[PDB]
Amino acid sequence: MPYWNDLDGDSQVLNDTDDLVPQKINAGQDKAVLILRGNAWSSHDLAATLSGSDPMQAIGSRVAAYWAREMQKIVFAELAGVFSNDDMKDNKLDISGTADGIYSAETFVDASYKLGDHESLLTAIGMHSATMASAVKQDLIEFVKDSQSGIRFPTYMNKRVI
Amino acid sequence: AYTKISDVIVPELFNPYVINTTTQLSAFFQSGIAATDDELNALAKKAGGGSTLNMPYWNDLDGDSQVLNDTDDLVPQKINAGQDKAVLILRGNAWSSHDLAATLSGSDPMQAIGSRVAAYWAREMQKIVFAELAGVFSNDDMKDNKLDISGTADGIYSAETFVDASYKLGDHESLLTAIGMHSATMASAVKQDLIEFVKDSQSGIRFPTYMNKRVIVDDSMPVETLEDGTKVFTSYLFGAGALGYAEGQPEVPTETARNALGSQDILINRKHFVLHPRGVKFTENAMAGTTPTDEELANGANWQRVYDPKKIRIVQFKHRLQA
Amino acid sequence: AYTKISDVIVPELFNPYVINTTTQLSAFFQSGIAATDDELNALAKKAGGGSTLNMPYWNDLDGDSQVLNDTDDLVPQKINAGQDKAVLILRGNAWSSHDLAATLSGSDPMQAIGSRVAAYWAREMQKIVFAELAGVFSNDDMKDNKLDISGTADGIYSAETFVDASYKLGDHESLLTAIGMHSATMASAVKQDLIEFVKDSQSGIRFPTYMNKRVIVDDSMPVETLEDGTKVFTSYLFGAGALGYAEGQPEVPTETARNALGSQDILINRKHFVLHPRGVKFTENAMAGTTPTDEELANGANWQRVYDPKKIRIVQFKHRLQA
Repeated sequence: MPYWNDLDGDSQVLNDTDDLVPQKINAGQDKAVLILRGNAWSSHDLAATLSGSDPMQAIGSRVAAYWAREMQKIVFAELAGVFSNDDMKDNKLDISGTADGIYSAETFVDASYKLGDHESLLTAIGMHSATMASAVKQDLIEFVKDSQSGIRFPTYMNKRVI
Repeated sequence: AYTKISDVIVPELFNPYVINTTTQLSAFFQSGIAATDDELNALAKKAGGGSTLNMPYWNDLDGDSQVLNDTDDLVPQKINAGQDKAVLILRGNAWSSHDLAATLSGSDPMQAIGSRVAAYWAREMQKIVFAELAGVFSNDDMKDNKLDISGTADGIYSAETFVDASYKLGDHESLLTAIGMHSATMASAVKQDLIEFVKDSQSGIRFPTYMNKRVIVDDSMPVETLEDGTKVFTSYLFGAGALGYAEGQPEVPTETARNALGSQDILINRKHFVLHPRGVKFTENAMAGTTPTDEELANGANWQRVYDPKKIRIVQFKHRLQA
Repeated sequence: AYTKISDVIVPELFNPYVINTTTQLSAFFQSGIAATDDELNALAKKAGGGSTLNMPYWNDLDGDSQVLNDTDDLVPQKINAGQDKAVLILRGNAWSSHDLAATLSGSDPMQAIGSRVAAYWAREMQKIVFAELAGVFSNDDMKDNKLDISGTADGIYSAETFVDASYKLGDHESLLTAIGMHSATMASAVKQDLIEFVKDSQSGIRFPTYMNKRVIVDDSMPVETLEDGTKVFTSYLFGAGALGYAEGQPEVPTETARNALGSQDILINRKHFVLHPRGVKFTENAMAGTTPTDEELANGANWQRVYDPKKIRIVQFKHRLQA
């Protein structure tokens, strides 16, 4: 992968009676892997002419939307791979299990600030329906109807929600 | 590889660009100075190199009136004189890269590596001055009028103690502007108070505000620890207008050179600058050197101030973080 | 002092000349192929490198023949499984001079310095080879069926035992091309058999020949000794046709620098290549690095392979010299 950055290990005092030395740069050690998939499906035949229509057309015009749910099907699995079983990522997961805390108004703040200096590097919030129900009972989720015309892209705190 | 403005090293067309972008991008700013007194110029540029000068001042006449009464006479009175100092510091570092990587990512030379190094020093000052206050202004009886703490496990940092600290300058108010803030605090702030997102730049969003102030999110802060997991934070508050600095010039601001027997090529920067609060005077005691000063021993001990009380202007309060 | 296509370093007109002259001069050749796959070019020339990409094997034969008929299917041409890897190596050196003028550097700097380089830098190639090839058979079981001995107290190395080795290539006989050797053997040869200096080109000179083959001679081959003061020789036999190699290039194949306080100037070459048997995959086990490896480590251990028996193609036999 083509990674880049600059900063390292600073700084140093300029004086005679010394030499500076350099400091090494993190290289492109980021690594990924190609994946490939596919499948196929047949028809019947005499069933086609005997049924009063053609299965081949309907199936063939439904092929496109099939691959979406595949793509999602990979991605969810994979992220669920990164964060599991690794103490090396642990700073990015926050477990409220053990039966207290509801997701309102606080633990949300914990999430959005768990990146200490950098805030507002986040935009959209993934959500399950029943949750945002429990939100709209209590929470302030506010409806900005802006795109003309659409209803509606909800928002919590300078974010988007999906 | 390419035109290689730095790798074929055009020293012009480059160094001014880097310095200026370094100035604007980093903030702070402002808050602190832009274009301090030429005093720091005469300290920075050649000729008459450092280390630092000493500049004097005349405090104002003062005293009671006298009973004006005949069959007696008056007696005259006098003026005094006083001292002030600054310091001068030098910095530099290298870069170990292989031109393969540097212009690998870099490619088009102009914006890339320049923008980077700019962003670099931008953080460097933010480290150095913020370290400069650290020990000094906190350790003395001499500033204590500017330090109050709610610490020792009753205090909340909200909505009151903030005010009182902000009035620790009794007569002089509304000269204060920026609030230095470590993250976890302002987390506790958004958790409670009204801290109000204000959009100035049209259209851009936005610098946060508390009360007619500009809060500043800053990564590197002091922090300490006691036993029992209890924590203590600092979070300076000044927005004084200002500190001061002037850039000055070295010789050879940009140098490009390579090594035959191994395979490398490296960069260097090595800039001068002069920065110090005015503010307390600087002295020389029980330190190594010289010059420049240091980092550690450029903080740990031994500063001495004379004005005193007002127009410093900085105040600190160590507070515990909200439950 | 001179035209100095190297000292004022014109990168054109030189490096290609070097590489070509290198290919013509040193041999082998053949034996080993020239111009291997360019996937190796992807190995040296970016991208795709890293640890060494795999080379396919190619021939038309499947089970010839099959019965032309009716009422019977033919069944297709199938590719048996396989996989392999390799190494990729990076070498170079420097050279010294002095300012007291050992010069000249005649009317042809090009061919002079270029060829005088080509000699050396071509010559190390075969040393790297035999060094490496000493590793497969060193002590390993999985090649055992490709080693043979008539040795231990009776063998003459003439006219028969060689025919045994000629069986040892499993499927393919009369694919032999070249014969590894050490001198004392071919001395005994000159005493016995018809080994015949044969002018190849008319008139161009010339390869010593056993039977329509090009014999190769070098002083470094394994020579060990039992008790009873008698000697054992190795003398590999391959003539596979072939091994393979391809180049790629670093950046700056030619560089010129000087020293200041001392009085000197220096040259360097540093080119890379990929060469090995195919043959065995190359794995990292108990082997330092990385990468490339070594001479020693290129000996010690850790070569494991998949074919098995055929298209190797190399055979060794240890035997007593004529007595």
